[PDB]
Amino acid sequence: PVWLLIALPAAGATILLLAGRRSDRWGHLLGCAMSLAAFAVGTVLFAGMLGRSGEERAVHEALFSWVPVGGLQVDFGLQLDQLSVCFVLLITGVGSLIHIYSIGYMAEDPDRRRFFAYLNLFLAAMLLLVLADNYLGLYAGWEGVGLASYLLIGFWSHKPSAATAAKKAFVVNRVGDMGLAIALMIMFATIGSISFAGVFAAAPGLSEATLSAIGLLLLLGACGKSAQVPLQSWLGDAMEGPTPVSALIHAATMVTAGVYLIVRSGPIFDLAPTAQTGVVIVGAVTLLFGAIIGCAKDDIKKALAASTMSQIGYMVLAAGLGPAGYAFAIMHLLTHGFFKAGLFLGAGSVMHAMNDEVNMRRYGGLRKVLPVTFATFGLGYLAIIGVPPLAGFFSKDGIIEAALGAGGARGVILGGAAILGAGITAFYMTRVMLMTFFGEKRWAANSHPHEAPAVMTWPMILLAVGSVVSGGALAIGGTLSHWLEPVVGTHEAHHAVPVWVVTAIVLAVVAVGIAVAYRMYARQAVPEEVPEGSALTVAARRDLYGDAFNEAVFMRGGQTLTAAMVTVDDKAVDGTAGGLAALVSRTSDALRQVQTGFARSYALSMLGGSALVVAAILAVQ
Amino acid sequence: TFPWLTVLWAVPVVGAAVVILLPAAQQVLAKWLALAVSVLTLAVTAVVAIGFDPAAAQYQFVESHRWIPSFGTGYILGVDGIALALVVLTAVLVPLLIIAGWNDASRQTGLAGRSVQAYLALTLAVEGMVLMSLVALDILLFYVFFEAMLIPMYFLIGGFGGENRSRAAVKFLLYNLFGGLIMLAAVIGLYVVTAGSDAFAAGTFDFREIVAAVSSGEFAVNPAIMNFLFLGFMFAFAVKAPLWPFHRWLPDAAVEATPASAVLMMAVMDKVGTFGMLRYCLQLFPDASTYFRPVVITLAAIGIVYGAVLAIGQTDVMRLIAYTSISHFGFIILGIFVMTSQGQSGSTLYMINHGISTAALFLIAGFLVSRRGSRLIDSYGGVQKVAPVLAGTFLVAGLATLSLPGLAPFISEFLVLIGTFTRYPVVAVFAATALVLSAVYILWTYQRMMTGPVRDGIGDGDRPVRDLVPRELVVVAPLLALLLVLGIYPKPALDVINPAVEHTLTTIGQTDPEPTVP
Ligand SMILES: CCCCCCCCCCC(=O)OC[C@H](COP(=O)(O)O[C@H]1[C@H](O[C@H]2O[C@H](CO)[C@@H](O)[C@H](O)[C@@H]2O)[C@H](O)[C@@H](O)[C@H](O)[C@@H]1O[C@@H]1O[C@H](COC(=O)CCCCCCCCCC)[C@@H](O)[C@H](O)[C@@H]1O)OC(=O)CCCCCCC
Repeated sequence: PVWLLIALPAAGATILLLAGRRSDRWGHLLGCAMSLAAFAVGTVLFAGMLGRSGEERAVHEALFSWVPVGGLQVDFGLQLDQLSVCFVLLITGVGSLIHIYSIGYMAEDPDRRRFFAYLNLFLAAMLLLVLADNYLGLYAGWEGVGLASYLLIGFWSHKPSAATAAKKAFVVNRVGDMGLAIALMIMFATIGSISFAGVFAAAPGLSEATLSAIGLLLLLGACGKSAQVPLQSWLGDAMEGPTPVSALIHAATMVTAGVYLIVRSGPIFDLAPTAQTGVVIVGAVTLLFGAIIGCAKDDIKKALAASTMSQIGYMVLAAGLGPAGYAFAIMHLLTHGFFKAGLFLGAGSVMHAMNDEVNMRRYGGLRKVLPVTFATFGLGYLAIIGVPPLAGFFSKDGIIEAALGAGGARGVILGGAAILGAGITAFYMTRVMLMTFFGEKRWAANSHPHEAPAVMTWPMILLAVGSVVSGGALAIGGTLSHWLEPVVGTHEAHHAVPVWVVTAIVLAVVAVGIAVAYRMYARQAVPEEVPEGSALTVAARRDLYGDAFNEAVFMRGGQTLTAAMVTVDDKAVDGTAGGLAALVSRTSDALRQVQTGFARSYALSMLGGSALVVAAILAVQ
Repeated sequence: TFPWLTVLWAVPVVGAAVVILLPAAQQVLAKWLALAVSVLTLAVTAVVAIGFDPAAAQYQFVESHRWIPSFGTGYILGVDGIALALVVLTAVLVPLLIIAGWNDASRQTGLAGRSVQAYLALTLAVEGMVLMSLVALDILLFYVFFEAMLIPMYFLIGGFGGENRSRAAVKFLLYNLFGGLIMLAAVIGLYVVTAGSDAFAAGTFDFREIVAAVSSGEFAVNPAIMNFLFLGFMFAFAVKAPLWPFHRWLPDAAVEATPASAVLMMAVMDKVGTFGMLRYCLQLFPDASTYFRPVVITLAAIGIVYGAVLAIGQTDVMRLIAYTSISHFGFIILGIFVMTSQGQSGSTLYMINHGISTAALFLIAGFLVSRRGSRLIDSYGGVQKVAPVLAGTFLVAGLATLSLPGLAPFISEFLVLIGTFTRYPVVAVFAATALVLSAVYILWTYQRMMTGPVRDGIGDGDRPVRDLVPRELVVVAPLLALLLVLGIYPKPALDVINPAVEHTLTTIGQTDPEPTVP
């Protein structure tokens, strides 16, 4: 049954958490086994769907009624459709490879069992995300992926940076979660259904305003997950966690969650031209800003984070292209899950060889010291750059072709931004690749490397292969589109300008960026001290000041609100009751003074009791 | 015909009577006997729930006897879906709180050696009186027990607590009793109104008859009198279940009282406020509730955000959890007073989930506070290293109070938020921000405590933070188990609650608004 795909890893994680330290010796084996079982199950189901050609290819379980309250009647259903199967395969394969790599990577660390527990929980969460056929289960998987990202990012709790990064990531993801919750509330209040089937069937009757609101809030949720502006700030800091966590989050499951949300809600976006405009704007902004950030990132992890942000921005732009770019967006998302995952595995190998060195400017010449890891990183590098043999090249060409076909000034601006993103990506990817594999040794202390064990090698080699394979395997003949056609809308091939000229321009800009990078470091050197590029470079090392924008407007303002409300509580709410108490006490003292103890004073009060006489006499009038 | 409901509430009180009457030397036997009485009450609850048919009539296990005809009140019990849910909550919690406060009364002196017995008997009396309130279908009987249960907890706070126990106990009792006395004014006004109307044979307190009369329209009364009586009920239920302005007492008491007693106050007793709001305020005063619905909705949402913010600003663990519970009470009241089937059902399930979640989170924090005798958040750090299981359970509890779907509370908050959107979308968004605020005050707290380098005296010295003991494991495991189960499969509890919510919404002339699309 389809639900097994969700059931397997979660149950695994459950044991990995319920068994405790008693499983420290063998837990990793169970975690990797459960991930591999999920991959096998997904492949089997995909084969079954291939057998059920045409219609009826999509699985749909509808296990049980989940929250049958009033008119909600949300059932805990599942839909492994032609779109969902792609994400299932990507997540399972990349996560299994990352688990296998983490075996060696986390071998020396205690709680390796706990780490694999968290990874299996993450895989379960992402699978539930992509497999739910209604937005309630999608939200469940959404928040589950958020929690898993928190837990894994926070691994190595002794590091305050790890804890802070986990907190920031989860809180930004929670802002995204609030956005998605408002989206669901609108969907229910306007349709009364939360299922994909019902929502997408009622969508045509929805007004442009309701659709715009829903699409905008879903795009906000994606920005949360996929780390688009203004919630893009959390991508960089998360790298304080283990390299495999970054790999899984950025390449396959966590980062791609927003792209998946946009693709699945595609019926909403296509029906919300304003929502599509917002999605495109967010994609362009994220792509450009992340590329500029990567232009300065000196830490391998930080540079990879910027690269992931830029790639996710490209995917968001393509998806906001609507049916035109859904197919290319998903194809690039998968090719990315391959090549960026391989890049992260290679970076982890470099760090493990560099005694946990993070700074790219603190090492080099590794291509002559880590040949297999260097080769895997280089394959993922040729993929992300976009060489014609590379997978990423085909996907990026498709995205840019859709952008160009977008027409008008809007399509031209989008295409130019995408081209500039390609150029900047090439520039900083070149800087990184030269800085580690090429260049002077630049070793620190012992820095005595070695090719990571076979357990690490095999996943990295497979990710490199999937970077060389795929992209072409999904773009040649439009097989990916013909697969997504039944469930993902296809409008037409605009053919505004020949694909040849677009591809030539892409290659030219990639080469121009590569040459700029070479003149920067190939002819020049990799200085140990801060290169000090000044201006944007400075602003670029501070993530375009983006964190400060949060720290200034929100953190400072949030603390202002907190202190203000604390004052209100202690002084207004408590103060009113205290003032009433003080009034009662003062009045009690004043009255008690009336008992002077002189019997003649008491008698005077009693004689003034002629108040009674006068009142009774006046009661006649 | 068996007095299932009567025995349900009688057993805790009789058990308290036996316990307090034990010889001081039988302290261990007293603990065990109190736990046994709690478990017996839970078994009674189990049979009552199993025999209860949510597809059947609104009120079941109805027991009726004449108690005080002169006041028009009779000993009438009957459990509906909502009352059944809260009864199950109280019953499942009370034994766990007992095994949580196992040693809470050890370091007390005096009481002729009965401090342990007094603690346990007070806990049992609170449990039984809360049960009597829940299953009472007589307005005056319910008010009796609702007001009286303040006294056992007033003692439980004052004795068996920190230095400010006297002050916090006084503030708690006075706030709550002032509310209860305002509700007494309202109760007497209701009696006068019923006596003044031809719908009843005489001044009546029978809740079912009054509800039937107000629904049938025969009991037609001036909207002004109804407004004032509704306000009288509302003030007491708001101070009990803390609606934003009136919450002020709860932080101090929850801080000062021992963790088991604080949880008994928040998770169980404060719920009775919202319960009353759901049973009486809406079903006695539908027109007044509707008229005041916007203002109370505003107060509840402001309470949500305000409690979240204050919890963020709290340096004290216990104060933070208390304000978190206040925000959750804002959620519950919002969901109850939106008069939407989604809303009311979600707020009932939210009473359940918040009870369990706050119990777990607050008891875990109480264990942590016991390990090192400081309630200040800054006093901790890197506890996750020394006590991995404590940190794991604390994180799970926080996630629960954080409304994460993998756990129960989300299913309810979601339902409430959804409900609020169909009638007050602005308020719904205003409350939804609490999803972010919860992440803030939960994860920041966990970061400050469990993560980072181990603080001084944390893993060493005379005040180390040792991991959870087996007894704490017994306390904690069932709570997280229920959270998981209700998050994954709320279907049984929702199926029980929905018939009662539908009955209530039919009673007050309200219905879930139709979807925008035709
Ligand atoms: C609709 C509502 C939207 C509102 C969302 C925002 C909510 C809260 C804002 C702040 C926050 O969201 O959270 C930061 C602190 C935690 O402060 P911290 O102390 O935990 O971490 C510090 C760190 O110090 C720790 O970290 C180091 C290293 O580990 C250790 O050496 C130290 O010892 C110590 O441990 C370090 O030293 C300090 O310089 C830093 O301030 C560290 O925080 C920093 O916060 C900044 C802001 O964050 C955010 O994401 C903002 C989220 C905004 C999301 C919306 C974006 C636009 C959306 C448009 C639709 C970032 O630049 C980094 O997040 C960085 O991390 O919360 C608080 O104060 C809350 C106080 C009141 C909040 C009330 C809100 C109403």
